[PDB]
Amino acid sequence: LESQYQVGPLLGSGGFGSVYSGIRVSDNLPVAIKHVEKDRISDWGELPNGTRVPMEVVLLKKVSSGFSGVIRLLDWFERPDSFVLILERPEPVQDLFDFITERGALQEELARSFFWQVLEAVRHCHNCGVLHRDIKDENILIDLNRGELKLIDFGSGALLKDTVYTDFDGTRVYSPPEWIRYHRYHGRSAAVWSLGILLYDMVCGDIPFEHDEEIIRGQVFFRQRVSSECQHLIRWCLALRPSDRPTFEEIQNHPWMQDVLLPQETAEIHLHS
Ligand SMILES: CN1CCN(Cc2nc3c(oc4ccc(Br)cc43)c(=O)[nH]2)CC1
Repeated sequence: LESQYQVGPLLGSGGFGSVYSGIRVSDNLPVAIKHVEKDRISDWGELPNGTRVPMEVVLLKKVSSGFSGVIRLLDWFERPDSFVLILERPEPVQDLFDFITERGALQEELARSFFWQVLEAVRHCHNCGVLHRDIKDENILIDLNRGELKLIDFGSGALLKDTVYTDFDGTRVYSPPEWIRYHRYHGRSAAVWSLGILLYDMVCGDIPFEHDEEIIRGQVFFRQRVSSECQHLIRWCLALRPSDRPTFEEIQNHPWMQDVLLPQETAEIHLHS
């Protein structure tokens, strides 16, 4: 039971449920305690043994490793109307949405470091057979001391497959035009569209499209000064036709992506950590 955890302040809540800061009583390890309401669970899965759990738990177990770029599931509990996930908690930490709110558009060197790290975290998820489906600033945490990003929140995710998805419940303004128009997308190229909306958001300080019509037209306007190489990569990730978008390898070989900072260097220069 959760006499093993001291519950601290609420960190956030939403369609999925609520999350609290917590501390594991035995060793004082910082954790986050996420309560997932059953009736809001968009997908269920089951365990190697074969217990009926949120898909989110299946996905988190598939990606669990010593790789710090994806959040680690430490433990979980079932309750009558909810599950309770116990997750790693970096400290001090700030999500990327709040970081951008506070700091505005990010210098390119900082955006390059963060974007590279996110691409390494997403490639790990895909190599583990997991499609995240809600990559966006609020689902990325920054371990401020170490300059390391972590992808969180597999609540909209699915097992990765090579055929079409026809369901989607992640964030609409990050979803690609083929979802908006046809309600169908493939995993990797929809991931890459969202990576293009994320990199825009980092270098311009806001997302590029609010309305369905803007998504489907796909015309990108730069509202801040951004280098032509960065603009070229963003407009490549946001190719209207799915098969026109780059693969991960093509993104990480892009001229804009070269000479990325190490995370510690990133913390020292940009995060004062
Ligand atoms: C769109 N998503 C829905 C869930 N929402 C809450 C959430 N927070 C955390 C989650 O993992 C964490 C690990 C450490 C810390 Br600190 C916070 C979290 C998570 O899965 N959801 C983030 C935004």
